[PDB]
Amino acid sequence: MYKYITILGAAGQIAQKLTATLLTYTDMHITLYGRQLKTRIPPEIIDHERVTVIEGSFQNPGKLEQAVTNAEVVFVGAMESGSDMASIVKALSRKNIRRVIGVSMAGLSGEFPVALEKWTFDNLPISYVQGERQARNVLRESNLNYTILRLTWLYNDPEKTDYELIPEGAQFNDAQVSREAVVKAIFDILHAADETPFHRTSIGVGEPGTHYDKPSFH
Ligand SMILES: [Cl-]
Ligand SMILES: [Cl-]
Repeated sequence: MYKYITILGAAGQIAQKLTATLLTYTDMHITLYGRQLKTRIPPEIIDHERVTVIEGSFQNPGKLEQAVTNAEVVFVGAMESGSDMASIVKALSRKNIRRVIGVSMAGLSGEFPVALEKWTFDNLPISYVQGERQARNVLRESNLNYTILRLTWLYNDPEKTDYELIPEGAQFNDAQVSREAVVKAIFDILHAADETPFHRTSIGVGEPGTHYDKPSFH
């Protein structure tokens, strides 16, 4: 259980859905961090009592440190850059913050079966994959109590909330997962009384029964 969460990369879709779910179903105090949030995030997610908004980029150490000051857990919505990741890890270090949950992409460790892997890496810019790899590596090299969530291909559907967790090293066969399902997974991890399964682990999140060669048109 946590009370104070800081969400980095707060304008991202999963980050916004997470914020809404935390406001509706918990008593958590939420600090949102990012560039021009008051204009990129809707009024129904921002004007609320338990939301504190701090504007800034990952290259503003002062603003970033303010945002994570007294956080009990930090959610990193986008792990796209080694540089951004190092800045985050440093800020957490300086403020004695230990617990972090971050979102990465499935596939980096060659865990997708052949066809899904080839389709995936032909439908992503190389620079994007490279940056995700570097961010992942920086976080793994830290001493943080991290949980990396390796997400397969995302889509939106409020009626799809089912997910399964795929341990590191296991073949990851699910070609898709809804953002709503990922948010449920994050919610459930935030409510885990025993954190051991999530302690410095990298866990795949997928929609059960989507063993396809590519994500569906859904
Ligand atoms: Cl953002
Ligand atoms: Cl997203």
